Amino acid sequence: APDSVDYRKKGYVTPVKNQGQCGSCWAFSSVGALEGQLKKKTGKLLNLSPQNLVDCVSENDGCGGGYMTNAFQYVQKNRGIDSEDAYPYVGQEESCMYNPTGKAAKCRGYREIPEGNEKALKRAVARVGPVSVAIDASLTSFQFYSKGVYYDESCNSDNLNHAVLAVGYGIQKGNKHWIIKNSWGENWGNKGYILMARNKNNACGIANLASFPKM
Ligand SMILES: *C(#N)N1[C][C][C]([N]C(=O)[C]([C][C]([C])[C])[N]C(=O)O[C]C2=[C][C]=[C][C]=[C]2)[C]1
Repeated sequence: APDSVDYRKKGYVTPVKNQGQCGSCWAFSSVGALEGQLKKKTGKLLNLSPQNLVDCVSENDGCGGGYMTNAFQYVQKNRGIDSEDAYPYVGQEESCMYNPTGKAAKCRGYREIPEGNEKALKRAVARVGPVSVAIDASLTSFQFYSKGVYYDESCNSDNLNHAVLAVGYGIQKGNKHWIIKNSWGENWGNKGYILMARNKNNACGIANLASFPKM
């Protein structure tokens, strides 16, 4: 496992999206993980449809919340997920309108990273690619994050409330971190991204609910 990995330098990541007010972070976190695998496998980078998950994965609660796991299982059993292009994001739950012609990627199920193991999350990010993770993003400091490695000791690893994508990891001036792609738009944090503390005893529980799609 390399000291630092950034899948943005390998074209595994599409642009930062904006989930709006809809609590569909789990949808963007899943799509992001899929996009990474789609590029790694087929060689092409495509924008997948989070709206498709929000509307079709009835195992989740749409704009209310959901799990990346059900998201992945759905894509699998449904035999595909549409492209963002064929299934535009609207920001609110609507009736499932999946269209097989607009099918952009498939999935053979998912894998889960050992609960709370950042070292295992690290190796997974290097071996597989961008991974879907759940964090505690309920803090004022998290919302007004601008630069540097994020570390708020009020974060609670037992308080997971947001799903994001780990496109890599590394170190900035000795401070180990996780390169995290958010879905609050380009104006949030550092152009939609935030460097979250790595190896600081599972800060914000970034490894308590980590998973990635098999493809
Ligand atoms: C995003 N956006 N946010 C909005 C709500 C918050 N909650 C969830 O999505 C969590 C999982 C995260 C911690 C990653 N899970 C959830 O609330 O699912 C509700 C559910 C799903 C399926 C059956 C019963 C309940 C993430």
